Amino acid sequence: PQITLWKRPLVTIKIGGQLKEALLDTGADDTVIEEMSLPGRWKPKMIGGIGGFIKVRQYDQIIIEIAGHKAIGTVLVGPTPVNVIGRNLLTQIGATLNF
Amino acid sequence: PQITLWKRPLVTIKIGGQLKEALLDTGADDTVIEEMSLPGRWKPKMIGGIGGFIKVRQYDQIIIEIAGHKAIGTVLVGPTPVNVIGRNLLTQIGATLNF
Ligand SMILES: CC(C)CN(C[C@@H](O)[C@H](Cc1ccccc1)NC(=O)O[C@H]1CCOC1)S(=O)(=O)c1ccc(N)cc1
Repeated sequence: PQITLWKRPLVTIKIGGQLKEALLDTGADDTVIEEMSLPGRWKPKMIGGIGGFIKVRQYDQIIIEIAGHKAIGTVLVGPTPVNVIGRNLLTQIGATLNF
Repeated sequence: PQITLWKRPLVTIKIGGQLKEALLDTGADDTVIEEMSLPGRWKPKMIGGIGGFIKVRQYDQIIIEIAGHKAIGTVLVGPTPVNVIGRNLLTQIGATLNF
């Protein structure tokens, strides 16, 4: 698809069997998902943005279906107010910015 | 151009004759730039990011060149870890996300 930016670029994702809405975010290095459980070992990480830093749990080798495309990579889970799909997974679905 | 997302989508912008670097950020509703004086009057705005809310100075109808493309619109000035070009100006330069 070609997604216009008049509105937030929101897509349906599927992660750990759960359907969620997430923002396609070229400004985010890594994918960050609102608090949930994910299988596997995790390690703590700090990520910073507007308003400062939050501590998240970093899970590797996580599969997410993004708008019907399967991608695999690191998924951070923490007290983010929005689900964001970051560049680490955007690349895997072949997403680009065009102007 | 077409911008892939393997690296941060950082571009040069020009605002009041000064060159700055900024992040093309589809996850950002608004455009926020680090402290600088802009002409004219400003008004208060609160914006929320990953770590909570910050207060910014909102200036309207500001002329800005983004990666060679002219935009005229709202620029928020305040403590951000990186200059971000948000959807309000991404739409003016004709940017779309594609996959
Ligand atoms: C601020 C940029 C540089 C960094 N973030 C991405 C941005 O797209 C961020 C995403 C977001 C949207 C809504 C609520 C909360 C977060 N938008 C954002 O702050 O919108 C503000 C700025 C102007 O308009 C409103 S991030 O969320 O901090 C982040 C950092 C690291 C990782 N790994 C993932 C995400």
